[PDB]
Amino acid sequence: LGQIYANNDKLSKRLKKVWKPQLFEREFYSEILDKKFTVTVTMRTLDLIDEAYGLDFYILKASGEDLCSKFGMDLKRGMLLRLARQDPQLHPEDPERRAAIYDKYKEFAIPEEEAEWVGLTLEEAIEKQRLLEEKDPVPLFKIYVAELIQQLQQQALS
Amino acid sequence: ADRMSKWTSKRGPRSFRGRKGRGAKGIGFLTSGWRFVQIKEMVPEFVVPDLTGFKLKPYVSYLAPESEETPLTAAQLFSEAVAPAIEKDGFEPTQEGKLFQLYPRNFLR
Amino acid sequence: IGIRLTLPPPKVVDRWNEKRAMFGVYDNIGILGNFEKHPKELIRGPIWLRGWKGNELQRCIRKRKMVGSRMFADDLHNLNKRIRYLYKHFNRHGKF
Amino acid sequence: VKKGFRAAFRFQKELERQRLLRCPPP
Amino acid sequence: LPPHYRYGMSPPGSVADKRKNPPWIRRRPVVVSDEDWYLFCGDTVEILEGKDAGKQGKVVQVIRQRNWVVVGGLNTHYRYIGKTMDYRGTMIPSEAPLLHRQVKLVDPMDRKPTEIEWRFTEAGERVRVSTRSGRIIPKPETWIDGPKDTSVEDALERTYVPCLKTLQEEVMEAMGIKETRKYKKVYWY
Amino acid sequence: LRNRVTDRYFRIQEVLKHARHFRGRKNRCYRLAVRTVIRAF
Amino acid sequence: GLEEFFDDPKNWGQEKVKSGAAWTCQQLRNKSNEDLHKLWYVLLKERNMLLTLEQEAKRQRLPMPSPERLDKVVDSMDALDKVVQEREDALRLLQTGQERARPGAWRRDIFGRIIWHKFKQWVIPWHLNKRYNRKRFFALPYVDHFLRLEREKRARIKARKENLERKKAKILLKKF
Amino acid sequence: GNEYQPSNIKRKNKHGWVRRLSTPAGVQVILRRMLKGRKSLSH
Amino acid sequence: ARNVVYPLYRLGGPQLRVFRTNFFIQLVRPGVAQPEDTVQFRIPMEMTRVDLRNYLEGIYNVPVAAVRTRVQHGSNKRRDHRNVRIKKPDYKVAYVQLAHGQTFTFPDLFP
RNA sequence: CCUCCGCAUAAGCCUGCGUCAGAUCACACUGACAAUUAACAGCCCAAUAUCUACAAUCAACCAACAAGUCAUUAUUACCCUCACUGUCAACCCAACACAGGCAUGCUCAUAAGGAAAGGUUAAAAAAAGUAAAAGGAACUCGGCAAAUCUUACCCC
RNA sequence: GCUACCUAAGAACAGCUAAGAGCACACCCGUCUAUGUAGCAAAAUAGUGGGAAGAUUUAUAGGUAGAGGCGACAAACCUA
RNA sequence: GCUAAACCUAGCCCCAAACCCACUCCACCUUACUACCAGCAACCUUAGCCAAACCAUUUACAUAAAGUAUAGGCGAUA
Ligand SMILES: [Mg+2]
Ligand SMILES: [Mg+2]
Ligand SMILES: [Mg+2]
Ligand SMILES: [Mg+2]
Ligand SMILES: [Mg+2]
Ligand SMILES: [Mg+2]
Ligand SMILES: [Mg+2]
Ligand SMILES: [Mg+2]
Ligand SMILES: [Mg+2]
Ligand SMILES: [Mg+2]
Ligand SMILES: [Mg+2]
Ligand SMILES: [Mg+2]
Ligand SMILES: [Mg+2]
Repeated sequence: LGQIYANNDKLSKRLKKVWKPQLFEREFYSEILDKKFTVTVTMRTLDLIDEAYGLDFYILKASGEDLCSKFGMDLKRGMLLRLARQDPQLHPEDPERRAAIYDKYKEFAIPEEEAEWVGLTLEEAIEKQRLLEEKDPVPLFKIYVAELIQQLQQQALS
Repeated sequence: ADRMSKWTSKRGPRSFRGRKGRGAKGIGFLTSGWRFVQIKEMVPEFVVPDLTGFKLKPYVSYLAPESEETPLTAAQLFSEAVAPAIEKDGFEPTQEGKLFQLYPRNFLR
Repeated sequence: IGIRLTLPPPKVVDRWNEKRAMFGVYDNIGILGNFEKHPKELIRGPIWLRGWKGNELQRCIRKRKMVGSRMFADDLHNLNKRIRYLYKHFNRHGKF
Repeated sequence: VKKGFRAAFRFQKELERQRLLRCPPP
Repeated sequence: LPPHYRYGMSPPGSVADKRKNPPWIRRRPVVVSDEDWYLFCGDTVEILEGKDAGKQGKVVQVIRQRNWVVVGGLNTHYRYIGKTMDYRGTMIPSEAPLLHRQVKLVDPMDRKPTEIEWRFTEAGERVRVSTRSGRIIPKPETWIDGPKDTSVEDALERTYVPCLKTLQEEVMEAMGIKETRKYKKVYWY
Repeated sequence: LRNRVTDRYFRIQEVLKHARHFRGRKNRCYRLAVRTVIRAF
Repeated sequence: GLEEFFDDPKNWGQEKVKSGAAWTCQQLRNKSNEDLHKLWYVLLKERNMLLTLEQEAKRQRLPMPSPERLDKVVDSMDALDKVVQEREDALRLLQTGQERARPGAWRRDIFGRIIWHKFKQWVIPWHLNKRYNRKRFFALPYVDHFLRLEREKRARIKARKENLERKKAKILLKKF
Repeated sequence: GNEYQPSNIKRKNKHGWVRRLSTPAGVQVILRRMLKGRKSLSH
Repeated sequence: ARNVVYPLYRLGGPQLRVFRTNFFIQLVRPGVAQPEDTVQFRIPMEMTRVDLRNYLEGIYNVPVAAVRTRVQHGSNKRRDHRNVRIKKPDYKVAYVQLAHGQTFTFPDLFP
């Protein structure tokens, strides 16, 4: 979003301008995910992918600020998770294949707890945290009982 | 057109007036030809005790002595039913299958 | 009738208060204290003008820079407006 | 309630003078 | 009562007080205490200053908000009362209040006025004690029952057997009410 | 207000003293008095 | 009978009636739930009677005989409510471990101030409730500025309070 | 004169709390009212 | 009971009980000179006709033949030193007919 | 003596000439206390399918045109009954106890509902009305206004 | 909530003569005169008029909003 | 001699310091203050007054270096 001078003389009029990227719609197979994702994909994105060879690689390599999308971030996170867990993407009859795939991306592959949080918004993260430490409140009665038991034990000891 | 005065059932037009009500709380539902259906279960019946042979009057003689106050906490309550525990050396895990639920209250008052 | 009848309660003033008894003490600390501290560090006041004389407009500008970041929305706006006005008045309006 | 004193004093003096003029002593 | 309510001699919900201090007055607040307050209704004080400075008397009333003490029969000034018809009415002596510091507590032995401290004795515990003389200056100060009154026995009978059944269920049990139906689960959120 | 005039009455009176014996508002109202008094002078 | 809404016929037109004290908390605390319930109903009728009497007095242009008694009764009732309620709370704590009965969840409404949204109780789940999804519990960016302003306002008030107190103190010091 | 011809239903539909809450501008209006401390925030 | 959350009755669950009633009432002299057997009470606004009937029958053991409630507007036209509208509270009146030809004249209190 | 107005309902307002007590064109102004009761009117109607060509106009002829306002059926589902709200007033919008504005149903002189004249005098000027000798548009921009009415002809 | 226009679903129009017919009530409007012009009124009263089964009037609820709307153009009306 | 006059203290201003507020019960996004039944959802340069004595490019929004280098209808000014 900017302004242009009319015929590129400053003494001519100034007028606002919106320069849009040339958008597309294209499929991308991702080895780590074993699925074809239709994506809005600019030419620049395609070029980037080509440079990094694999789409998966691009997703991994691309720095979070650089990647530029929530969807992309999510994908990256998913990939990381896959790398971590070592979960069956190709199911049985392809363990060797799976292993090979994994070995492609021995680079990257962060611990499983970190890869959960990767590529999240703030609000989402907060929500997740809340979910993690929600629980039911524990009955006080139980606690009291425990205390009593402890006391009894102590008495026995003495 | 005063908007300091409280909005109420008296204030609007015909269709407005019949909708609102005060904090009355409904006895039933309404159907067919606006025929209202008074359900017995929704109506609260007052469980009044028998006061015949009841010595507790509404006031307490001035001669009665004062004592120090004690907020009845849970610990105290537990203690007052800890004898059985002691003997051993009275709790519900869920109270979903129960008429009188202590947490999401059923019992009125 | 602006003028009044009851002449006021007597304005008692102790000229030897702990404030006035020691007014100016330590003030002048440099020229006889091996110049550890400048007299401008003695003065207690609003941070944007501590040892800094300034001018109306200038003061406003200083306030905006020094403090404006942590300033109350309703007051920051006012300050800005003042600055705008002040510039106009000085840079344009008067004589000479 | 204005902030001064001198003016008040002057006023008082004037009042006194007026009083004297009105009901002078024997 | 509004803010800046000036406490008079009359109580705050009287007719006289209302007349004096309605809701729409706006008097100047009076500048004057602490929890440490050694003067009580019934105590015996010496009047140090003012009309009848020197005299001793009982304390009829205390108004701590105003830091005032009212002394029986003393600091008197005279009030006509009744009246209304065109005649004298009856004549009274009315007691004006004394700001504390004009009053001092009297020693029960010496009878000379004193400054007083609040000290913690071995007796258990807190009490007034003279700073100049010695010893404790203590404190100031049948029924027949009615038809709607319990008695001291009936109040302290104490029938509470501690259970985990609530007021309601136990009440129901006592009644003999039977509820075969079970409560349907509802979404609270 | 920082400083406002306490002594203004006196100034008013100074002129009104000289206007006392004029007819009508010229002797009461300071504004009218001043013009008349100056003229007289 | 309707004679319960009035006191003893002997007491009509005395200007003063003897009523000995309200039920204190501790006494109440020591009685049983069954007993307590019974006591409540006794209290209730008395209260009603008192109210009736008051009304009558108002009608007549006459003062109440012993108005303090009504107050005492009210106090007693309050005490009773507190005791039973306390007990209930304790029971709840013992069983489930919940403060309050009626639940909520600290929900941030449209205006951004966090409400204790007390839950309303009904038949269908929330995701297919027409009138509850339209109830929105989120701010959006325009609200933040207003919140800030509100905060500022609050702070100003606080400052005013504090300064005023200080001034008062100073004045007092000057006086004494 | 006499341009006002009161009808409650109309009023409530026009200026009511619900209508203000429906639009962001309306929300802002309410917020403004709150900030001023006004006693009646909507109609 | 007034100012309490009422439990939900989905279809075939239990009878709603009220142990310990929160609302309380007051019988009054009718100004407009009502007939025999009609007793007039001032009632909290939340109380129903049915509730009133129940309430009388249980606690006072009175045979109620009919109940007719009616809300009464309390006056707003009244102003202060501030010129702020003081409002008298709106309240509910009942007209309760006694059964079996019981009859009731309101007593002369304050004789 | 007026009635170019009345009773209702709708909308609107919301205790705004009811009892007692009180004070200060003439004495609906404050404080307390009463008051409006449901059958009228609001507040409706369990699903899925499936049906609804032939107006209304005393609806009969006629007669049209601008082409219209009042419907089920099949199967499944079902016993619990009258809750809650409005119901006052001399009334609303017009800054006012303001000649204005204000939907519908009855009543079309009223069985409702009101009072044009504080008291005197009877000057001018002004306003509204009635009166008129003889003449009768001579008035005047023009028969404007008025009281009896009706002829002919242009322009647009 | 005025008015401009529209959408939904209502309502009113006597009597006499015989169809965006005539006379003429109720309603709608506002020709001309007079009064009023700090008024009964920030456009009224008295008369006199145009319309009054229709391109009519009108109660209710809704809709279009300003660089715009709406307009049987009068550059009207859009709450004095 | 009437009308009137007069009267300090409510509180407030500017700093400093320190990061605030927010469930007795019940009600409150439906026409808010309403006990009780089957579908949407937020982000998108500021402008113009004004100054240039008109007006079109254009016109600001700790100390010192420094009003320096630069920009600019090479001017206003930045
Ligand atoms: Mg009626
Ligand atoms: Mg008559
Ligand atoms: Mg008359
Ligand atoms: Mg006259
Ligand atoms: Mg003639
Ligand atoms: Mg001629
Ligand atoms: Mg003519
Ligand atoms: Mg016609
Ligand atoms: Mg015609
Ligand atoms: Mg038109
Ligand atoms: Mg034209
Ligand atoms: Mg210019
Ligand atoms: Mg120009």
